[PDB]
Amino acid sequence: DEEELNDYKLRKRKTFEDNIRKNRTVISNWIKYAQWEESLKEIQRARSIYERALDVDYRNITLWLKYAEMEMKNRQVNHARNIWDRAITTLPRVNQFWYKYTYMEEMLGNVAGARQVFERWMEWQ
Amino acid sequence: KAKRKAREKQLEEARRLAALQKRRELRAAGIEIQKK
Amino acid sequence: PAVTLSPNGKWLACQSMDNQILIFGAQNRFRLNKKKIFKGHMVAGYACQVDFSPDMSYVISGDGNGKLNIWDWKTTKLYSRFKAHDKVCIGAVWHPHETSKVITCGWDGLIKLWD
Repeated sequence: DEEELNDYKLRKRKTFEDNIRKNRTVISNWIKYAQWEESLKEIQRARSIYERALDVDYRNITLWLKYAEMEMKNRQVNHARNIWDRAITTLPRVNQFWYKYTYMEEMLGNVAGARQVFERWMEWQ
Repeated sequence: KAKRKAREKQLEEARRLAALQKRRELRAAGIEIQKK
Repeated sequence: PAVTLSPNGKWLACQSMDNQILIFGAQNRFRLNKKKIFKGHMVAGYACQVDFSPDMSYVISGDGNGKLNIWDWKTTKLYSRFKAHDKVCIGAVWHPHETSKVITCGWDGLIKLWD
């Protein structure tokens, strides 16, 4: 695992970088880069990746989604909650954001928090 | 165009292969020379 | 790279950079004994100093891969292959007056005796 693996990483990384260099619009390359990272388990890398992608297009429901999906599958539950509240702050009229926020809060048990986030939510009727 | 670039999709990997197999055996032989 | 005379004075055992060691009759007509061809090292690019113990039964050999090889120079095969150095294991010298002593120098900057 010294350098054959490491150079395979170097290659795939340089590729994804060049594809997003060409477009840096449509996001499938951003995602696939990031999920490749998460599968190699470097969530710091993958984190910066999702922040940059979110910069170029902060109106992407799937981007927000799979960002937080990474955070939840890796249970940085605090990090995940920060993600969810930022989401529902910037794209409130998207509903599945609110939903997944609650559902995760519920299997977390903090139903006081779930109540107050539903109060938030209903402020938008 | 399309299908040509499919041909070097592998024969490129042989190059890093023939770079790998030489150099792993090379540098393990007792010489840590870097390309540059 | 390296050539060492067997303490019997009968053979010049030269580590050939073809990753193996070749024995020749140093007393007879420049004969290459292919029945004495030590196999298994990687010497291309390295000068592995290989030696012979005093009883002509054992040969010691270095590899740049950290490998101290202890061969039975008659059976042409190694009986041991272990970690000698981290860098290029240059000098693997068998002691002629000690039984177990294999002293190694190398590009590693640490100078070992093994017994």
